[PDB]
Amino acid sequence: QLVESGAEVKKPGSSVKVSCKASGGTFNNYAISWVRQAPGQGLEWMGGIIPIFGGANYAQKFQGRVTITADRSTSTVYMELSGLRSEDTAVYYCARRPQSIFDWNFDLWGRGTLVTVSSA
Amino acid sequence: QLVESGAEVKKPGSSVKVSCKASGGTFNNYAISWVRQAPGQGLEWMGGIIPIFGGANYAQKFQGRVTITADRSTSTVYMELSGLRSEDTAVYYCARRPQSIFDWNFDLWGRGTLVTVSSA
Amino acid sequence: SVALVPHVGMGLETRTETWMSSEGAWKHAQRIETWVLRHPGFTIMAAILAYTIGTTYFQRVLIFILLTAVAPSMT
Amino acid sequence: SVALVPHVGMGLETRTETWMSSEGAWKHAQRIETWVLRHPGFTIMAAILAYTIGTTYFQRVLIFILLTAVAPSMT
Amino acid sequence: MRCIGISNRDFVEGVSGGSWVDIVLEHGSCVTTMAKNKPTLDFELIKTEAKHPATLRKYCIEAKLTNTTTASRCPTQGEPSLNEEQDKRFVCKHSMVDRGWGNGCGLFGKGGIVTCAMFTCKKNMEGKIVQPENLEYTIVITPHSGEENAVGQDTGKHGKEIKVTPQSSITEAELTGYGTVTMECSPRTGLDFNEMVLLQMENKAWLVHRQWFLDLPLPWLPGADTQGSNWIQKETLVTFKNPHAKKQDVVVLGSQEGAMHTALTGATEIQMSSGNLLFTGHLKCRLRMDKLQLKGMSYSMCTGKFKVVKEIAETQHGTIVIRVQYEGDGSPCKIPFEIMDLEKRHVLGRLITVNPIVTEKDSPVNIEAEPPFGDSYIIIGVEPGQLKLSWFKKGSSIGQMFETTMRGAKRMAILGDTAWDFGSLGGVFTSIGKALHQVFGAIYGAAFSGVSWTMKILIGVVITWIGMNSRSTSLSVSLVLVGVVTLYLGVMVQA
Amino acid sequence: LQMENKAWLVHRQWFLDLPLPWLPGADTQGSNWIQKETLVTFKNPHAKKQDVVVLGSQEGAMHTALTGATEIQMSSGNLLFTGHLKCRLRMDKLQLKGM
Amino acid sequence: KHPATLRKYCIEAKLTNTTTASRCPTQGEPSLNEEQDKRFVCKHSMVDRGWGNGCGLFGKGGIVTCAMFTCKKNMEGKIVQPENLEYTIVITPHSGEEN
Ligand SMILES: *[C@@H]1O[C@H](CO)[C@@H](O)[C@H](O)[C@H]1NC(C)=O
Ligand SMILES: *[C@@H]1O[C@H](CO)[C@@H](O)[C@H](O)[C@H]1NC(C)=O
Repeated sequence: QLVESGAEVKKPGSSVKVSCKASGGTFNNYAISWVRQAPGQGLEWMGGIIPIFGGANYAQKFQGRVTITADRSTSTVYMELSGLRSEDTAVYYCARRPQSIFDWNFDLWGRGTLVTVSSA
Repeated sequence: QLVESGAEVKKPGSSVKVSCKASGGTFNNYAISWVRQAPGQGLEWMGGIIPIFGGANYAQKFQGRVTITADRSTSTVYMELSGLRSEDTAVYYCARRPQSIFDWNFDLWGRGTLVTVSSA
Repeated sequence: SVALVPHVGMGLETRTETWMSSEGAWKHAQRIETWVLRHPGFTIMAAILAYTIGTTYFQRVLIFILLTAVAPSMT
Repeated sequence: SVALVPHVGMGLETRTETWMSSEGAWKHAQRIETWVLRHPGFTIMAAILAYTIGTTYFQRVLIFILLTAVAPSMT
Repeated sequence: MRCIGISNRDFVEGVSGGSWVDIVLEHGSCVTTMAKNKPTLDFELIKTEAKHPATLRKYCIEAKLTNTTTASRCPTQGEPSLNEEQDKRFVCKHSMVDRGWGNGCGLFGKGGIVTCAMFTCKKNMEGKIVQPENLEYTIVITPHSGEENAVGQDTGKHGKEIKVTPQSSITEAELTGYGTVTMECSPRTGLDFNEMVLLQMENKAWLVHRQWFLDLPLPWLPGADTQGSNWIQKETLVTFKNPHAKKQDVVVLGSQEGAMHTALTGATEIQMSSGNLLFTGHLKCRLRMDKLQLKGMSYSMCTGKFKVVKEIAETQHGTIVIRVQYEGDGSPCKIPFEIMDLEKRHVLGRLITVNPIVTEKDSPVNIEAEPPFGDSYIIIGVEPGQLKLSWFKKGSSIGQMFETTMRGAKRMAILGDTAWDFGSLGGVFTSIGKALHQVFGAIYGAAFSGVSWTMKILIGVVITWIGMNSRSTSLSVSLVLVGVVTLYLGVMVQA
Repeated sequence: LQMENKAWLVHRQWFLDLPLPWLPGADTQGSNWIQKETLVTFKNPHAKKQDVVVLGSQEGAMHTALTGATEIQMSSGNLLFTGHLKCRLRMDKLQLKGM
Repeated sequence: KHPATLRKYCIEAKLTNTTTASRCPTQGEPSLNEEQDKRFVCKHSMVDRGWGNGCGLFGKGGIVTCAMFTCKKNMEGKIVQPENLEYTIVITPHSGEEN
């Protein structure tokens, strides 16, 4: 029910924008969050959004460098990471959760979009 | 500027409709008359019509047997002949004339549609 | 909508018939008549209010027509 | 036009907001204001007629208001 | 917290001798019913579905004209004849053109001309009707306990939704740990679908008046129509031109989608794409609390220490929600909760979440309470580790009374006499009020049908002035009251 | 005023007071319409979700608004078969033929 | 001749990029980047927010939605200079002679 953009290879200092196409039901009922996982490293929360309400909140690590936006006319959620660097190389996942502030379930997970920061 | 319908071969007792497509200027400015020339015989006047006005008049010989009409949307003039018979065989012409009730100078003609009442 | 400002009293009317003149001649009267037919309850109230407010018979009638014309066209 | 017969006074309204309630709440009044601005001449004549016909200042004011509302509405 | 955080949340207190309370459930509003020794429940009408619709009429909003053709009979000779006039899918018009020796006739008068064009439909504005029988309503009843269920896998464990239909008057909802709640609704009276039309115009739907729908000036088909070509009243969507009386011509009017959208002002949009879903209107229901049970009954008081895991939040409804977590023994116990004064002498607050209980050791229970206006203490737990939380409530009691009066007036405005049984428990006063309201509302609807809010305000001002300038005190008071009510309705109408 | 295939001669103040979104006329890219609010409706049913939709083709409403405007031609040039012309006619050099 | 346009009123539009922004109650109105875009239609409203919605303050939070406004059909209000008019008048001598 969640589909992500294909893996892409960026360069240091560039930006990468990822998407997740929620199939209507996920929008207007739940919320979408973005979690990355550098290879050999644990999961890290970047932020989330309520696509019906739009306001996105960010982990203070990524605050100022990441952007979460939702297209209500296409039922998609986009994640934008600027100022890429070798450390940013990781697979990015989007998962849906209830809009409640106390429930942080991630029953549905995106297939994960690997973002590679290199030249070759 | 006047183009007639293609050749038509019919059968006795039927009805035949002939198409004469005029241009915009000839449709809104001139009248169109239907003259049929029998095989090896002289010209005969069937009728005519002011396409912009549309009131059709027919030769006394053709009352109740010939219907002439115009299609202002497609700028076309049609002649419909009922009770087709052996003597109805002839070539049919549509000619462009002014819409005054005194001048019948046909300065434009089509090419004639051969309404062949026979079997081939 | 744009249909509520129909270019009626703008002058510059020539001797050539205007756009949709025939229908627009009586469309508004037709709609008022239909409104009065479908809503007779308000028409009686307008008559009573005009009679009370109006001092002379002419004032009563003028107020009555004004009320019954505004009521449907008011929105 | 269908636009001249809106669905306002049908008595079906619920708490849920209507199709163009926010838009159409003030559109008629805005149109009347615009028409009065564009046609100061008719407003003066209407005021004179209301003052003449109206015996009292209530009748005069009501007649003037109704005339000013009607003039755009019929158009 | 579904019914918490909804602006249109209303509190209902008490049940009748039979232990029932009738409520009016509206879309976009929730009801929290609470009675002594009864659980506090949240009622929310979330779906209205109309099934098996039937087409009543099919309006034409966009057309095309083709096969235009003209015929003329010159002066004094009668009328022209077109074979197209025999067909009803051609639009025809008669007019006179100037004719003479130059045009093609032998007289010099006004000839007769008729122009016919074939009318075809491009876009439709179908209107459907449903019978009150096929009027399923969906209601979600949530035990207002302080424990909520995360979206997904609820499976009716907490929060039960019941389908209400005219077929069955009794709707039983079994809420785990609370017994059974018996709804007895009246779906046949909530919305008079007999006078309604489900209008569907190009992936938008409206709930319009049947008479207003049938009075639309557009080409239409009967609804029973199958050929779809015998449009009638076609002259509303086609223009006939004879500018100088020299020739006649026909054009079709433009797409009436925007004009129709303008005309639909004042109608509540609905969903008709798949299912005929309505998210507007009310449902009057009688609530049977007979078999309702407090879940936490037969529990011991919690003697351990409590902690607030989320700061107290004040809601739009004058209450406060406190999320506490138990750290003690005897996990299935009831939470000691009190709202006292600054001297801890009197009890000043009441619990919306009546009988809060702890179900698990480390599961947060969020209690909603109604503090008094001013300074008070929220005191949670027994003395050894008792939480002494101080709270302040901004408002005043007179302001709250005024706000309650205004909300009641608004309810009497959106609802009619139905507002008199929103929280009624029998009562001769309630029935007398409802009857008087029915009579007055009949008169008022008769006198103000089809009128906009500006017209209502003008009429109210006029009536108020007539009353103010009336010599008789009785008539003066009557007129002033009627004018005040009419002005209020005009100010509150068109929402 | 030229619509899809039909043209009218209309008052200029009436044309400038029309409640539709407009471009200044010097715009080749558009994308700067003025009264976009008149062609869209913003709906917040209850206070849960806010949406916006367009108001549908205004061609028919515009036709209704054009009643009382004379129809002109603007396809192959701007031809106005309406209106008058005041002329002063001089017959000094005008004589009967064959007197 | 040589008409000059002065407006291009739109009679039929569409919306393609709907965006929404919300702020939790008490935190003031939200803002969108598109709200400064002239090819976008925006509006501010309120929604009910709380712990269930995901705000955490239980009030009415400002919300703004924006959609890209695109015109599909427009009507051109051309104008002409009074010097560019050209009246054609036919004079016929009205003799019995055929025309
Ligand atoms: C309309 O004209 C078309 C030709 O464009 C023709 O095929 C069709 O039969 C006509 N319809 C009628 C009802 O005359
Ligand atoms: C609308 O969204 C599409 C997504 O495919 C994007 O390409 C386009 O630039 C957007 N238009 C705007 C933001 O005006």
